[PDB]
Amino acid sequence: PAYTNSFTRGVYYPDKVFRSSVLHSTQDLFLPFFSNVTWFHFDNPVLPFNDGVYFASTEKSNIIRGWIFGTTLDSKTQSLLIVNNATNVVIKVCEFQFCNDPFLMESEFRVYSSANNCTFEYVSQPFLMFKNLREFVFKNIDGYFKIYSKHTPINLVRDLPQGFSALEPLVDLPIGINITRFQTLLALHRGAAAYYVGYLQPRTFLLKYNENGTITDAVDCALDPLSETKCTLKSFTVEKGIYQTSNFRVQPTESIVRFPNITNLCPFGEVFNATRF
Amino acid sequence: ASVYAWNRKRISNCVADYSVLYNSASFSTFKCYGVSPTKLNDLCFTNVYADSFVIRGDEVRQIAPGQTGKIADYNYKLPDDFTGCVIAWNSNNLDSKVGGNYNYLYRLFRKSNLKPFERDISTEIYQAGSTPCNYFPLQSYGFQPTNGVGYQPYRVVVLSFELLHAPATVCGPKKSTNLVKNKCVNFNFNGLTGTGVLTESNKKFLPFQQFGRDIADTTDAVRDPQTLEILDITPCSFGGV
Amino acid sequence: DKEWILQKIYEIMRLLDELXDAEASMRVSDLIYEFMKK
Amino acid sequence: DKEWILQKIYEIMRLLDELXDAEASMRVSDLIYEFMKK
Ligand SMILES: *[C@@H]1O[C@H](CO)[C@@H](O)[C@H](O)[C@H]1NC(C)=O
Ligand SMILES: *[C@@H]1O[C@H](CO)[C@@H](O)[C@H](O)[C@H]1NC(C)=O
Ligand SMILES: *[C@@H]1O[C@H](CO)[C@@H](O)[C@H](O)[C@H]1NC(C)=O
Ligand SMILES: *[C@@H]1O[C@H](CO)[C@@H](O)[C@H](O)[C@H]1NC(C)=O
Ligand SMILES: *[C@@H]1O[C@H](CO)[C@@H](O)[C@H](O)[C@H]1NC(C)=O
Ligand SMILES: *[C@@H]1O[C@H](CO)[C@@H](O)[C@H](O)[C@H]1NC(C)=O
Repeated sequence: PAYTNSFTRGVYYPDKVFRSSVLHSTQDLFLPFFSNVTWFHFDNPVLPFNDGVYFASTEKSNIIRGWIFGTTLDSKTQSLLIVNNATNVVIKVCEFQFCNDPFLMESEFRVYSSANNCTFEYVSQPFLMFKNLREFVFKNIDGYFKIYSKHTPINLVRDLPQGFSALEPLVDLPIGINITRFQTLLALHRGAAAYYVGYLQPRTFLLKYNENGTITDAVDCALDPLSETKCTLKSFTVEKGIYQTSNFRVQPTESIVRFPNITNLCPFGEVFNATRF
Repeated sequence: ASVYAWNRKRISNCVADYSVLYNSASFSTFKCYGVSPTKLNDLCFTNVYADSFVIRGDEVRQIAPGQTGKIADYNYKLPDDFTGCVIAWNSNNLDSKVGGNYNYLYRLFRKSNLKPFERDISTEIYQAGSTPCNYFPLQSYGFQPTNGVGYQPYRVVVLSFELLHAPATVCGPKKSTNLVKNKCVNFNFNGLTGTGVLTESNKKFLPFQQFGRDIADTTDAVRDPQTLEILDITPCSFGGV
Repeated sequence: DKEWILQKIYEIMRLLDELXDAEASMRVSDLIYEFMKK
Repeated sequence: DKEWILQKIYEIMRLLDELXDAEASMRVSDLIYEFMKK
């Protein structure tokens, strides 16, 4: 199915606050380190959003120039689309329909089904036109729309890298519309690229800030016990010893119920099966 | 956009000054409900749809919830529980022509009442009965620049202040007050507040960090909203004698 | 009964519109409105 | 209604009296005499 492991990419500053060279835990939405992600180049079908996503690219290409989201993905419920045209970006609440192939040397806006009944535009400056990589994630909370990004170098043509980076907000958007699925933004050229998608969960993380205030790297504490302890002692240096960390309950299975033997009585139907009235 | 050419046109994701309008006195018949005028310049929402039409100076005195001059009985009607404002003034300066501006016809009288927010937009030739007199009693305005007092084609606007479950209360800023240093103050930034002396701040932020805390969640480093510069906080001299 | 008289009053004020008063016909229209609602 | 409609339509005939047009003023007053007859 063209799976691949999600090694260490996938953090994002959980909030617009600063701290100075401290440890700091937090519960929010992330992806599990060493989890699976899918990719492709023939064609990329729709994927369901489902509570926060995380996206990446290949190198030596730009054919993919955005994303589109929603729930019913038609003119019924307001939708959205994100692309740029090399000098000024566009963001819509516009009602374009998911074609058999919503896509675009250039076939501009060939995705366009119908520009009808659109309520909010947005124009601004760009993020990106053996090259960089695309490190973006999206989430919808408190009736909001979010964004987190960065622009980082990349090599090793084959597949994802190792190493670890921070992420950055672009700008928050008070759209509020509903989304439950989405679809890549690809095109046909009349080519071989890599999109990457993984889901999110509510796991609690342990974040270390450098001298200046940049997130060097953190550690999730559900992977294995070694990690777990590290978040119940508040450091990266477990001194020799022993620590109980947490507990566990082996749950039940089926919740049987028992009650008296026969439990069938009280002549009721012969009154309705009666003769006359 | 005249009174049978109403357009619920859109205003959102934008902060519009409203109090500069009062001291401007560009309108002349300020009256509204649902909010104190001097308070709307402080709180408001999305859904700022408006209208701008032409009205004979007479009927204005009744533009209201439930009450409305029966001229706009069809042309434009309002309900109660209307959270917004309705302001108006004169337009007989240019919006009037010799011989009368018949360019606009105003609707007259229907077999049935109208309820607010919905109208009847198509040509009306009054029917004396099932069929009309089988001619036209439909009427159009006339506005000579020398018209009377109660018949100045007035200038009129209606404002909408409601909120769906969407975001974006897009309302007036706080004019901005000049900061102070080297004196303990009950400072209050954009929602954040506390006390203390603001002073220099060597600590070097990054371009996306509103404010700062060090450990135990003590608030100690704020980027000023004005110039992105960085400010320090310190609960100042206190204790026990 | 019907609005025949009303229609003729409209015709009167419109002939005055064709005359060139651009105020009198307006008054007449206002009062026609008043009778229709009355 | 009769008093008010009559008062107002007589005001109309008075106005169109002031603005010279005898035939239309007299026609509106003939409808008022119709109110007298109807
Ligand atoms: C990830 O995918 C590989 C194959 O691509 C599979 O062997 C493994 O069980 C998967 N694990 C998870 C957690 O998805
Ligand atoms: C536009 O979409 C909105 C959805 O809120 C709907 O209420 C409205 O009737 C639509 N109008 C047109 C002209 O499509
Ligand atoms: C749509 O939005 C409403 C609230 O805005 C929410 O209750 C609902 O779960 C969302 N999704 C669908 C599929 O309706
Ligand atoms: C911290 O910031 C200073 C000045 O901005 C810079 O010189 C230094 O390189 C930064 N720290 C690291 C580890 O890069
Ligand atoms: C009632 O209990 C007896 C006990 O042996 C059992 O044999 C019988 O099947 C029970 N009846 C029902 C209806 O369960
Ligand atoms: C009447 O008797 C039939 C069987 O002859 C039974 O299936 C039905 O349940 C009885 N009527 C009612 C109302 O239960």
